[PDB]
Amino acid sequence: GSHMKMGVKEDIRGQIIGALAGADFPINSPEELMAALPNGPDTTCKSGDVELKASDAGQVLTADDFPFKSAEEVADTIVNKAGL
Repeated sequence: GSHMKMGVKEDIRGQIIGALAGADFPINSPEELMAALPNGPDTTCKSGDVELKASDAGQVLTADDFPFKSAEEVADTIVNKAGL
């Protein structure tokens, strides 16, 4: 449970939440939610050196993950599995 955390956990996740905004339902699986991303070809919320996004991190999310509990849960979920 204990973790130092750099700080951007919320910062990148911030980019993820907005990055998710626009998709079909509030996060139609990485396919769609990632499709919504403002950048188009899956935006990367990288900072300083660390990189996080639906493509790089979302990989952890399986098919059943489709009906995600809104972008809010996706942001916290992805960062957790991805590292943050």
